[PDB]
Amino acid sequence: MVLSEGEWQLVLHVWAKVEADVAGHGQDIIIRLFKSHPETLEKFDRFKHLKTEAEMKASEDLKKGGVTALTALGAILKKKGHHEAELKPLAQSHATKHKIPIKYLEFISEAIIHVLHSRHPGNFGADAQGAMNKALELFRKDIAAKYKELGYQ
Ligand code: HEM
Repeated sequence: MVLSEGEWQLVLHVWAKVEADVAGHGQDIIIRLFKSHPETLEKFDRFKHLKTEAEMKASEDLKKGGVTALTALGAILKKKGHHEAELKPLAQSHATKHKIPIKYLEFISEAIIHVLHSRHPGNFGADAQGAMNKALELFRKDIAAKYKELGYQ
């Protein structure tokens, strides 16, 4: 699969709004992930004790981790598919150190789409959401191929 430039521009135009406040978007996305799929919280040894959304919102560590994760995703998206170099360390850590199944990358993709749909109707109409889904699908397809090369799943 290959995105068109027009599709990449829809992706980047909503990402530009994420970047007004990546920390707040990261909190919403990670909290949505943990609420929709609580099993995913068990993968975060630093956070797995948190019991409520209030505790999650107050966690400086969770906020910082959301900034780190979304910034890495943003760098991937800005490569517009030419992301081999960026996927290498991310695939290795997520396959081998953190043990994140592809299914959980699907869950976080769903959380990203949900939060962008809620926060950014001006830049996340149907065409823009379709483009973001395509970009995240490409990300997951390429990282899954790397997982397999690395010996995981
Ligand atoms: C868009 C998808 C994702 C991106 C771009 C991303 C990015 C990152 C980055 C950059 C780091 C720090 C460097 C590293 O260890 O690789 C990290 C750490 C981590 N990620 Fe992800 N991640 C994603 C999805 C997930 C998911 C779905 C989970 C679990 C369900 C997860 C679990 C973790 C954990 C446990 C750490 C270590 C956190 C810590 O040290 O406290 N990641 N991630």
